[PDB]
Amino acid sequence: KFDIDMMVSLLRQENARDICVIQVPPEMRYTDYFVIVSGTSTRHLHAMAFYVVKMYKHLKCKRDPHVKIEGKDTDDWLCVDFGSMVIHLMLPETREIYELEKLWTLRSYDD
Amino acid sequence: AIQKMTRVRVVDNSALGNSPYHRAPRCIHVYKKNGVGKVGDQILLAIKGQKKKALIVGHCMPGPRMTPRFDSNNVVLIEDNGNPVGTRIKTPIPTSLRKREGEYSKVLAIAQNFV
Amino acid sequence: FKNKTVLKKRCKDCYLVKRRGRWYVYCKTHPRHKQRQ
Amino acid sequence: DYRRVLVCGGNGGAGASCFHSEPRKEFGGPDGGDGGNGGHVILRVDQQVKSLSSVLSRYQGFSGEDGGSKNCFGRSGAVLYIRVPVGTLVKEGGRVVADLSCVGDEYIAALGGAGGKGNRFFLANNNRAPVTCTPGQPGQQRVLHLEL
Amino acid sequence: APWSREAVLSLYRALLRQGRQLRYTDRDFYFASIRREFRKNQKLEDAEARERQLEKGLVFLNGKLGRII
Amino acid sequence: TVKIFNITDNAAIKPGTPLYAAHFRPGQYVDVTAKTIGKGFQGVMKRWGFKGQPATHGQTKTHRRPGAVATGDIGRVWPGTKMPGKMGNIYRTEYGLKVWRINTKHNIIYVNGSVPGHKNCLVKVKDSKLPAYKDLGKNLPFPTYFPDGDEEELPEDLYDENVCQPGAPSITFA
Amino acid sequence: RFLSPEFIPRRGRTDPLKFQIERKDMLERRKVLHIPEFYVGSILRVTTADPYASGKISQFLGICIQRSGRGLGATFILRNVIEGQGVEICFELYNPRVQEIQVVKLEKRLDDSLLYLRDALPEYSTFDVNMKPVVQEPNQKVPVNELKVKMKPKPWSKRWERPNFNIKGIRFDLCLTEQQMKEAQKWNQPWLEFDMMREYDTSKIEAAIWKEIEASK
RNA sequence: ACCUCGAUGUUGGAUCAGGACAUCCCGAUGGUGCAGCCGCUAUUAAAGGUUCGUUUGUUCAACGAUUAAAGUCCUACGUGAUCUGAGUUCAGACCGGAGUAAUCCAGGUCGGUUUCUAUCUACUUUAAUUCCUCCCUGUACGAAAGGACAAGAGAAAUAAGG
RNA sequence: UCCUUAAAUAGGGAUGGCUCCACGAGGGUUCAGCUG
Ligand SMILES: [Mg+2]
Ligand SMILES: [Mg+2]
Ligand SMILES: [Mg+2]
Ligand SMILES: [Mg+2]
Ligand SMILES: [Mg+2]
Ligand SMILES: [Mg+2]
Ligand SMILES: [Mg+2]
Ligand SMILES: [Mg+2]
Ligand SMILES: [Mg+2]
Ligand SMILES: [Mg+2]
Ligand SMILES: [Mg+2]
Ligand SMILES: [Mg+2]
Ligand SMILES: [Mg+2]
Ligand SMILES: [Mg+2]
Ligand SMILES: [Mg+2]
Ligand SMILES: [Mg+2]
Ligand SMILES: [Mg+2]
Ligand SMILES: [Zn+2]
Repeated sequence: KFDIDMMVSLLRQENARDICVIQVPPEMRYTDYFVIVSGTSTRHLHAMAFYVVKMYKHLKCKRDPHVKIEGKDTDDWLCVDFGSMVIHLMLPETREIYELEKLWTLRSYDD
Repeated sequence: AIQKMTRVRVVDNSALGNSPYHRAPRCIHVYKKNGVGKVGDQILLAIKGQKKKALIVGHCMPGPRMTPRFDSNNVVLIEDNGNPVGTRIKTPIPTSLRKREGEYSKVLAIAQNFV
Repeated sequence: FKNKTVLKKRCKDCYLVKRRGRWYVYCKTHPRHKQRQ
Repeated sequence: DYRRVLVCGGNGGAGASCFHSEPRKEFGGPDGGDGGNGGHVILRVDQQVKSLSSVLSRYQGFSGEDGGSKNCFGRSGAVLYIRVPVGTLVKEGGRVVADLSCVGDEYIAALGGAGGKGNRFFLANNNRAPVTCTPGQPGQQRVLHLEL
Repeated sequence: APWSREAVLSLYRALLRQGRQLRYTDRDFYFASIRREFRKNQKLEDAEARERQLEKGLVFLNGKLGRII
Repeated sequence: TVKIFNITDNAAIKPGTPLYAAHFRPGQYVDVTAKTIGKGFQGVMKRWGFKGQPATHGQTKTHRRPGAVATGDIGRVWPGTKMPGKMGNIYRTEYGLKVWRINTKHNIIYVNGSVPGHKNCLVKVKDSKLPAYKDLGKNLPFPTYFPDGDEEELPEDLYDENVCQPGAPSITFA
Repeated sequence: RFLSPEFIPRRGRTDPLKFQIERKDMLERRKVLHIPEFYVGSILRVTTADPYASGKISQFLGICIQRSGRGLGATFILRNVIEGQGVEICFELYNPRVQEIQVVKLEKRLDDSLLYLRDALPEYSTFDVNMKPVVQEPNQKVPVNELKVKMKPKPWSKRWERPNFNIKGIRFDLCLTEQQMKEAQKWNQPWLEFDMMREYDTSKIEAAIWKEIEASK
């Protein structure tokens, strides 16, 4: 299967400079897992995103529709939305300026 | 339906959206062959005498059943690459944005509420 | 091909052939020499 | 790693020298449109382009069209963009014009000549039937030394 | 200033405890994030912001609005 | 109404034989031809979607009129020029409509989308002629459906696979 | 006996067999989903499965501002304000992806259409998302809420003061002058309540529909 | 200066367009100073398509934003018995200039009536296109950068018909 | 050359010379609103 375990294994295999996972509660109508990962550079981000996407494509779930790769034109933030999990690849400055962690853990308790 | 010249509300944390100005933000162009913007369509916007792309995230015009109809034409400012200018979206964002063709993951990530 | 009212062989391998009603200069070595009347 | 190329900015179009006449106003006055400005030429950087191997010959900026009748102006020449690798030094014959390093860094290498004026441009209360037809000024033309 | 002097410290202890069993995320980054959150701000607030900060920290601890796995 | 269907000799049926909705099956594609709703003599704006002329800014007695009908050179009007006239009430065919369901009890066919003509109007229904559906007649009752055959009394409702049948547990996109 | 509006057909030349078939499907779906009795003005919480997510439900609470449509396509649009943003959703009753309809507060309003709540003050559309359901006695006429809302400045989505709308739930005296009311009376059309041929008698139709429903039971 | 001076202003715009191909886009090819992408050039192709705004009466033009593209033309510079009258054109008035004056002006400006009930001809119902995303595939190609073909699926949008 | 617009052939500003109080179906430009 293609699950968060496969996600984290692949990301650690390619050695993401930083990984974080959020368990999105069911009552929020987005997804199950919110993965946020930092990278060294835009080239690194593109490489790892392409790698994980190829792994998803080749692994399993033929009936599951294919998956976009969003943020290709931008250099500091890519994102891939899977059926039940969404990965946000970015750089340290983008991550610290968008503070997705506080947003997705403290839904209405931050600025 | 956001056309050219519609006055739109910037539902965003961005300084451009939240700063006072004598002219309300107006749609300058709808990035759609028919110049009619729905949820998920991009539009140029004249803010503070500046041209800025933005994303429609809700409008008064009724849509297909089961989808929300908002009281205002809400828009989110995005960069030319696609990164949202602001870092937070306060008002509810329709969930239908997810499956529409186009990049919306960044906006959904920034969104606080969904409807 | 290049359209010419007068056809001229350029190298040794440029050969004239009348095909589909008009003259052509074909060339295997230098396809740049292809000419059509 | 070194290249010399020739640019040629667009020459402005030439004005027109016509006169208008219509059924109830036989002497309708000067009717010559201005010529269009020549097209600028610009060098721009590309990370994709590695070197000056894919260079070419005289890059001729487009020339503005001539003025027409009915005071129709002439379309200004289109802007021609040349592309070069990142980190290209552009020189004239000794003079250094620009060190183009950043992605998309762009410099005007040859301006286009201002378009000529038609005879209606010279219309005035004093000058009621000008015939003067100023030609389009020429555009800067120069050789460029490119080195990485 | 805060709800109680020991409330914040117990909260930090509980966050670190809950990070002890952290599995999928980067443990070092998680600790760094907690340190930033509790150091860059919790020095010199006013007396009023302390209640909001500790409330949001407690909600984060609870994790019913999304927990770190 | 009597309508003529072109068939191969393989499919000839003795005159007098009844035909039933189950002659079609869900998932099949069908063509429906009928007389469109008759709108009578209609102006050019409604009949052909002409832009008409502005409401104000001086326009005198021309708001919905055809503009120029031709050029001055030909000195006539080309045949087939779009002009005001009777609209609707002509035979039109909708091609490639999916058959979503068949009520065998009442002989109802549920055809995707819209069909020409008004309610309670007779429509001629036939297997779709589109190339994509050229050879989908393998599994359909070839001559026709014969209830008298009684090979298997069909259910009251035949459903296509994707149809969310009423009475099924509420669909969850799990 | 509350016959849900969608069962009663709008008059027309459509064959009754079509309505029989549609009612059969509607009832056979109602056997799965309990569509409670509710009226325009009652607060409802609708739980629906989202296809955008993976088998995850979404809940929307709001005041039913309009009941429209007939047959299987019948809809009800209900309104609310979330973080100060007015949102309306038109829910299809028989959509297979509405998991539940809960009548949080069963009540009738002075009007059969509360579309003017768009122009009313935001307080009259605000409803707590987590409000708990109130209880009505088993044998009790549905309460009629005689609330008359206050409107915001005159530019409105519709000319609510006009007689053809027949709005009774707006405090017009507060926002409109006597001159404005008199002017709006120019569209009175008093004969329209007395033309007897315009009235649609549905007694027999309702009786037949009730027989069908009971037979389905 | 050949027809029309025995009631046809003209330019723009609107409406509706017919046509040419000397093709702007879409299609198929040859060459290339085309590795791939890209362009440049030429052959063939007229079935289809060929944007919205600010200033200006404007055709044009500049500018802004797009587009697959915003093609060059002819059609009484198509089309006012279909429309409009903004420029220009009639009677009013200024500015500037000429003139002794009357008056005048290829100039600048403010204002200024657009009739027609159709006899005849003609006519009044004659197999879509593009783009984007995805698969192929960040595969071919390429040192890299970059980045395909062909084939297929899904989304839209437009056009036509309902 | 500046302001005004995203874009501005428009608009506003850098005896004689000025000063426009009020008025105007005068001629231009504009915010906001309003609207088929
Ligand atoms: Mg500005
Ligand atoms: Mg109109
Ligand atoms: Mg009129
Ligand atoms: Mg309205
Ligand atoms: Mg002679
Ligand atoms: Mg005569
Ligand atoms: Mg040709
Ligand atoms: Mg001519
Ligand atoms: Mg005039
Ligand atoms: Mg005069
Ligand atoms: Mg004059
Ligand atoms: Mg005038
Ligand atoms: Mg006047
Ligand atoms: Mg007329
Ligand atoms: Mg007539
Ligand atoms: Mg204007
Ligand atoms: Mg007076
Ligand atoms: Zn040769």
